[PDB]
Amino acid sequence: TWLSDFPQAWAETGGMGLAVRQAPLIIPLKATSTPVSIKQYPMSQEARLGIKPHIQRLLDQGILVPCQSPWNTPLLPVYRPVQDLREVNKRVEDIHPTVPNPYNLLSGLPPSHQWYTVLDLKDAFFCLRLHPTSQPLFAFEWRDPEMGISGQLTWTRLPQGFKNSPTLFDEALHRDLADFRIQHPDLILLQYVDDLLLAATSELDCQQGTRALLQTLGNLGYRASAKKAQICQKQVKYLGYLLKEGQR
Amino acid sequence: TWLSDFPQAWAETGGMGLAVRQAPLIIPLKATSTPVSIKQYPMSQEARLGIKPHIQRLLDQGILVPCQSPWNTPLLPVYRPVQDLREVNKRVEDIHPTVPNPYNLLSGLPPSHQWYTVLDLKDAFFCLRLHPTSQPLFAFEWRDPEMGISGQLTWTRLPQGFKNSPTLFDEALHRDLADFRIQHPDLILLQYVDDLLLAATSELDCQQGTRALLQTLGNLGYRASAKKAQICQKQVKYLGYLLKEGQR
DNA sequence: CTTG
DNA sequence: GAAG
DNA sequence: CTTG
DNA sequence: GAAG
Repeated sequence: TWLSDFPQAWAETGGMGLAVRQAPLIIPLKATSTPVSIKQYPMSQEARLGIKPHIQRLLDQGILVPCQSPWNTPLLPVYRPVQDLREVNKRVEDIHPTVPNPYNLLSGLPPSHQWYTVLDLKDAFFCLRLHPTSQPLFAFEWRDPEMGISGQLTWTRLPQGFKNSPTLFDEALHRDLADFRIQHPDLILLQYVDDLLLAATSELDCQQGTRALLQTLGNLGYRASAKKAQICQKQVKYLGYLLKEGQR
Repeated sequence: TWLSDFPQAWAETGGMGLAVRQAPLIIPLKATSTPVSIKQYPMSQEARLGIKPHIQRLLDQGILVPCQSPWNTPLLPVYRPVQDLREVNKRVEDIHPTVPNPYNLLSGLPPSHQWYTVLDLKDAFFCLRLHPTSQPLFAFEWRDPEMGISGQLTWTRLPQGFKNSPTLFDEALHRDLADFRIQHPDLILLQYVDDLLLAATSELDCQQGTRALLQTLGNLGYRASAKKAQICQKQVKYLGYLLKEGQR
C-alpha cells in the first residue's frame, strides 16, 4: 500500500519532519530595529490548560526551547496557542513575495497531464530550522503556576504568524525539489507553500512519479498527510479548485 | 445731488420697478411634467403675523394676485416668507447657465479703468413680468384665520427661489443695456445678475457715465439702492472683492 | 488580547 | 463616532 | 417644514 | 446609522 511502502514520507509514520539539507535560517532585521518586549496578557486557567499539552509536545520535540530574550510577544488562546507576531513582523526586513497566486500557478497545468496526485505537507514551517542568532526574535512567556515555571520559550524552527514564513518555506522546498524536476521532465509539479500537485499523462506515470516524489520528500525530511493525500486520480481538489477534465 | 438728480433710478424715490421693454416671461416645462400640489404645513400665529405685512404689500403692488392653480408649493417662515419651489424647479425645463462666475467676470476689468461706480438693483427679479400662462406654476396657499380668507396666491413677476431667475434676469438686463454699451464704448460695465460695476478712466468720465447709466436704468424700469451705491470711487467693494489699485 |  |  |  |  501507499502507507507501508513509504513510511518515512508520511507524517503518520515518519515522525516530525526536519529539512536536513536546508541551512538554519537567519532573519535580517530592518536597519533601525531594536527589540520589543510586549507583556503577556494574563491567561485564564481554562486557556492555559488547553494550550499546555501543545507546549509540552513542542518542548519534547525540541521545536520550543527555554530562553532569555529582549524580545517578547504575547500568546493568545484561540484551544491552540497563537502568537501575535505583528510587532516582530514590523521590525523584520521585507523580502520579495515569490509565492505565485493560485490562479497563475494553475495556468501551468497543461491538458495533456490529467492524472493527479495532491499532497499536503504537515507542519511544513516546523521542518525549517532557525539559526540560533534569530531564535530570540520569536520569544514568548510561558508560566505554569502550579509548576513554578515562569520564563520565556522560543522557536527553533520557522514559526507560524511570521510574515516571511510562507515565502521562505516555498523557496526552500523549491531548492530541495529542483533535482526531482530535472530527473522527471515529463511530470508537472505545482508548489504552493505546503500544497503540492503532481500531474502526469497516464495513471502508470502518475504512480511512478508519486512513488519517486514520496521517496524524495521523506528523504529530504518533509512529511505529507496520508489522511489527506489524493493519489493518482483524474479528479482532485487543489487550492480550492476542483480539477476535472482539465477544467478549473 | 445724486439722489435728487435721478429720482426715477433710485428705489428710495422711484417706486417699485417694472422692466417695461421686456416681454412677460413664459416658463417652459419639461416634456413629462404635470402639476404638483404640496399641502401647506400649518403655520404658527407668530410666523403668520410676521409674514402678513409682506404679503399685503406685495398684493398692494400687484406682485401677488389671487388664483386657483393645480400647482401649490409651501411657504415657510424664516420673519419673511420663503417659498420652497424645489418641486416646481424639478419640473421646469433646464436652461444653459449664462451668468459668468465672479472670477471670470472680473478678468474683464483693465488697469486703465480705475474709477468705479457700483450699483445694486433692488427687487431685481420682481421687475420682470411673468406671462399669465406661467403664473399658476408658482402658487402657494395664504390663509388669514381671523379674516376668513383661505385660498391661493401667485406671483406676477419672476419669483425668488426659482432655479432660472438669476439667469433670466441677467439675460434680460443684458438685452436692456446693450444700447448703453454701444453709446459708451469707453466704459467698462460688468453685470452679475443685480450687481453692476461701471469702470472709467477718469473721475469725470465716471461721473458722466454714472449719470447716463442711472438715467437709462430708471427709464427702463430698474431701480438701484441709493443706500448701497458706491459712486465714482477709486476703491469699491464688488462681489466680495475689494477693488483697489487694479488689484483683486 | 490588540490592531461599514 | 478579521487576523496575529 | 422637507430634502461627517 | 445648508438651502428652498
